[PDB]
Amino acid sequence: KLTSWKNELSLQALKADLDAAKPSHTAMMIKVK
Amino acid sequence: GDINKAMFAIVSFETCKADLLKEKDRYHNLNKIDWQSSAPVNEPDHATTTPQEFQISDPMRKRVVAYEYWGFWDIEGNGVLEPIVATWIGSTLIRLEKNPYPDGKLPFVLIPYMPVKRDMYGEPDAELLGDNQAVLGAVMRGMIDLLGRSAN
Amino acid sequence: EWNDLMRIEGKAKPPKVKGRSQVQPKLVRRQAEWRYSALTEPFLGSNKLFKVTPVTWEDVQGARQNELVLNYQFRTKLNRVSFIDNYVRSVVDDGTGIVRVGWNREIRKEKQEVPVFSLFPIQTQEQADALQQALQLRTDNPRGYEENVDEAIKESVRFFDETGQATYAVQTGTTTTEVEVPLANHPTVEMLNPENIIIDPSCQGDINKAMFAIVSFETCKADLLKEKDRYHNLNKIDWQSSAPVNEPDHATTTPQEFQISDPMRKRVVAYEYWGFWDIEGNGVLEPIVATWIGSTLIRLEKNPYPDGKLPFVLIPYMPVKRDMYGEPDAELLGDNQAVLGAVMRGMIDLLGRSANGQRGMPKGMLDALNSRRYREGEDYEYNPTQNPAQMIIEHKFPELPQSALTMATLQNQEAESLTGVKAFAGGVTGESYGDVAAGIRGVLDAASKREMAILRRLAKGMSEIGNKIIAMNAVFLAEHEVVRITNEEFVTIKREDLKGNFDLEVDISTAEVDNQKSQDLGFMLQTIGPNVDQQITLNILAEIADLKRMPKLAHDLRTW
Amino acid sequence: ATLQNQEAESLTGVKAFAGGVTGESYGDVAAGIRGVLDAASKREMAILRRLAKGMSEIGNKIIAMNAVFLAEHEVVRITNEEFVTIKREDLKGNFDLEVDIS
Amino acid sequence: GQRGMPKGMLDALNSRRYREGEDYEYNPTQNPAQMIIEHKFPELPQSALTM
Amino acid sequence: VTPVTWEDVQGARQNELVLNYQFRTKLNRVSFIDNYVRSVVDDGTGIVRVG
Amino acid sequence: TAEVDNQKSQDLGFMLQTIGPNVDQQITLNILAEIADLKRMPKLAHDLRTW
Amino acid sequence: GDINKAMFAIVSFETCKADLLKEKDRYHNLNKIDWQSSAPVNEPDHATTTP
Repeated sequence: KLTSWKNELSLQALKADLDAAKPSHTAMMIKVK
Repeated sequence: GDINKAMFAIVSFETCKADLLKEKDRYHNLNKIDWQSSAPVNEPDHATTTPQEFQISDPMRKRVVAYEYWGFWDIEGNGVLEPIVATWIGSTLIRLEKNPYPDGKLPFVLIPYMPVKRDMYGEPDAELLGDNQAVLGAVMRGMIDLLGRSAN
Repeated sequence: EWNDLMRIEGKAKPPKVKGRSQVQPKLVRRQAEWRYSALTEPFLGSNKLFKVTPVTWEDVQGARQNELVLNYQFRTKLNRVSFIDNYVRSVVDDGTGIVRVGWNREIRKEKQEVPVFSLFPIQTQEQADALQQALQLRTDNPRGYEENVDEAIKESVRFFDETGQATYAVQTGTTTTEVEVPLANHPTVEMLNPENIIIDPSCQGDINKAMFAIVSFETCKADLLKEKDRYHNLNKIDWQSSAPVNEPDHATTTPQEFQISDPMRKRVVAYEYWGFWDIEGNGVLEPIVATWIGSTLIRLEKNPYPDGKLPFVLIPYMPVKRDMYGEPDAELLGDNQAVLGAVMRGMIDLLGRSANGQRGMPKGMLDALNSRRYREGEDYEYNPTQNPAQMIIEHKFPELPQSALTMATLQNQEAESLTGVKAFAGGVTGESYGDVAAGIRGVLDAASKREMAILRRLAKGMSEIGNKIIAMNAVFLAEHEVVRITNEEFVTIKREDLKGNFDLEVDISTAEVDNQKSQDLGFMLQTIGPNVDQQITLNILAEIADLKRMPKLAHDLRTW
Repeated sequence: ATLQNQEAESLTGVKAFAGGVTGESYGDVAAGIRGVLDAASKREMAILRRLAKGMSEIGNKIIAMNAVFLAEHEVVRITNEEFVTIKREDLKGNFDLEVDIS
Repeated sequence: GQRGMPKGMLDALNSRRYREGEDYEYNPTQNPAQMIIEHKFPELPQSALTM
Repeated sequence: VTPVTWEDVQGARQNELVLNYQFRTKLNRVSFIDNYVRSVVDDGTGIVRVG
Repeated sequence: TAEVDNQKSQDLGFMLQTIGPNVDQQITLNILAEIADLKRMPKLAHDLRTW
Repeated sequence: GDINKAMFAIVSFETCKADLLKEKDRYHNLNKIDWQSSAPVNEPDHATTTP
């Protein structure tokens, strides 16, 4: 436990958020390319 | 369509062990990191100009890809969201604390070239000019072929 | 249909043919493309967006205070450039723009040690002198009083304000107390998707006559928990049932498959009902607000805003008589765009389908060896019967007929005549918006006045937004916040006078207006004798200095 | 070829050897007052203002960070004048200052 | 955009070579420059514009 | 940097001096401006990271 | 209209120039009052009137 | 041809019960009215944009 917070984010939550947000960015990057 | 309304933002960058050791107190679990596993070549997702086969001999100066998470989280679980920052390399979380900057917002600024209504991003001028460029190229190719293929 | 015409989609797209082109020039996009930059510039030419002017002689302090507060709020809490761009683009593209005005407030409770002071009667002249200096510092400079006077003398001044008798306080101990620190207290202005908001159809063309208005937006649990007392029945809500994918009616750019892992931060669609209802059943209609998520009613109360009207503003691009909505320019230009695209496709097909670069050779002109010599690229000898100059044919592009160019020119001219927009002309109407600046003896071509009318239509909505925000600030903002922003004494507005906008007038401020006002002030100072009255001259000089953005000089001249 | 070039110039609004002088007229009192520019200049002016807004945001962020991180002696060395202190409570809301491109 | 070709000017192989887009050989009796016709838009009369 | 009120002149001058010194010394202004403008024009959107 | 106010201001200035400034102070103060009113300066006009 | 010389003028408008109840003294026999009988759809003569 890195911090003393009552509720800690943990790495799985961040990875899930990144995986969820990835599809829109991947589709968007095609236009820039 | 509003950057301020965004819940989170994630950015990936290249860093070395010396940069992390500059502020020893900020980062933890540096020993558990496996430097070879996290490399620019190992992660296709990261986009950089660094050559794939380039590698620095010195372990201290070797570059590894890292991720940061800037966003709002309910730290105490009572329904109150506050800004936080989290940094992880590979599968190890090295840094976790609150937002250090006084402003309390994500340190990102977006500027659109041609705004799109109710949208974050902008558009360049190539969208309107691609077809014209294609037609002009075709006409020029036709003229040059006409001149070149003739006998002189 | 208008958006499809703008973006070349739906019926606007040309049919797909294997051997022919599918190109279409963008006429409506181009006409709106100059219109955007023509309209946007007046609202961003100066650092100050809003101008507040007194109606009578007594209103100067209130006008200055409200102008300062409004300008600070718009400069700090909002991204002015993006808001202006979205506003103008929506008005031009859709023909009607709906603006939602609201208030955002969030307070956090904190515990801090607070010293305890025991009063003591004022003794000797030193205490009286210190108290007098503190009062003088508070009157002259609030910020210096807050920063330098210190807590004990501040308590003494507070007791002097409460009770006429002067007292001296000495610290005894520290006691923890609960203090509320508000993170955000600022109005919010947001453009609305036309599909989201539904207005009463029986309004008879007037927004004020509308009985009710319904708007749907995206919200999360944290936003509702920001104001716990406002909302009820939060536990009964099922978040999964009310989702953007679940409701096709709501129009949003959020991806269907995107869902935030944390339940607190997940977004759910909610509805609000702004209208008039007979609450007591005696035939008296009063404004109300009602919010429900899914099938659960969470909030029900009266209208909080002092104005008592629906917080929506509508601006039409091209008005329709006895109608609420407006019309864009695509209606007139769809046919011309279609004809121009057809002509261009015809020309491109004509050029593309022709054979180019091929060479034709008559039979028998050259035998095998001479034909080979010609093919490699060296000298040859031909039969005199056939002349290579004429018989050898090299194909070329066919000549374009004049009809296509003439019809394209006719369509372009008709489009420019109907719309009133030319490619590289016009757009300078914004420099002449100022009344005193350029309205007097200001001559502009016929094409400029239509843009002038559109600019006035936009400025009316901007003035309405400013008036609404001023009305909300009159109640929601506290005294200390306004004192901090303005560094001057506070002016109070009675609650009964809030319904009717007296003493104030809000209009868009431009650079040329300030210059013309400075010239008028200089002329007025020249006309009046400088030695007639020193106070009038000092006030005029301070007013001139303020328009030039030198506040220290103006303050020095005023208190001279 | 001429038709394609003209269509591209009309859509984009940029010509080969014309324009580009919008930046000299950005100053409000400098040239915004009684300043007349052709239709093509105002699009460039709008884009320039869009860039200047981001520059102002960057400057405000950097000022906010300097308000906390920089010490007194460093600022005294840079400015060679008496130090002015800003309270931490006022840091959240940008009062007393306005940043713009010079 | 339509193209009309006279009968008998090109045999099978030369016609295919012309259609694909390469060099060909034609019978000297008929001249492809005049015989091959590419249709175009008709010219607009001046009466319509005048009226 | 310009003052909003009459008391803000000293703070505005101090902040302007410090910001100008920092941007002149610690950064290559020309390269940053060129990259910023080029990216904004080419991609249509520019993201700046401040730290 | 805007030009009406400007022309009325010019006419008032012409009348003030034609009449001697020192013949009557009340007339001059009043004329200055309507001149200030047409320029949208209520405070200046009120100060001139009650002077 | 003169509006002032007109003897009478008749205008039809849409109203609700609340508007009539705003000033109770002016209007009488409000109970006898049937709202369903008098409707915009019922009267073709009245021209309005209401659905």
